[PDB]
Amino acid sequence: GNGRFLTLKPLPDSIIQESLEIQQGVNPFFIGRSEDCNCKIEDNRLSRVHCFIFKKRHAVGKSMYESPAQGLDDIWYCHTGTNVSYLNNNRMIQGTKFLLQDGDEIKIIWDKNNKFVIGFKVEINDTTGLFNEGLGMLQEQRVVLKQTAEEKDLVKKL
Amino acid sequence: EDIYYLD
Repeated sequence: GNGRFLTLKPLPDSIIQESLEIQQGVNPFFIGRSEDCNCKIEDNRLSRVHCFIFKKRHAVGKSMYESPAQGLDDIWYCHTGTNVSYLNNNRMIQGTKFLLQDGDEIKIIWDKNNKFVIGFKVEINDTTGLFNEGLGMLQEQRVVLKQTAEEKDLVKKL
Repeated sequence: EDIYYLD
């Protein structure tokens, strides 16, 4: 497991039923109808750079003792699609970032009328020196944040 | 085609 850290597995319940794994070294992982997206999702509704999972160095609030957390890396899910995505219970519009916890099932597209639903389960097998792995530590904070020029630049690579 | 919309 010197190449895979995170595992995004499209479930059978979704039009997709494959397993994609982000490499501890691949950051950010791009998702969208365009295979250019490190992750592959073919949904007529999905866009080229539908969304991407980006990794960042988790910063701690100092420590005048011996406590965990420290400074390591965290994986953020960055939605770039107009069709919006659903993560557990948090909405993310094209241009948002989100914390990805170990075993996080994210839905990129859900249509009731079409009965077609897409969702991937994030499973981290390897922890490339991750403060935890991505599920955070103490008081889970699952709130959607906005992206900046840094994020927009990442999608400008493919 | 950024004219999509979901319920």
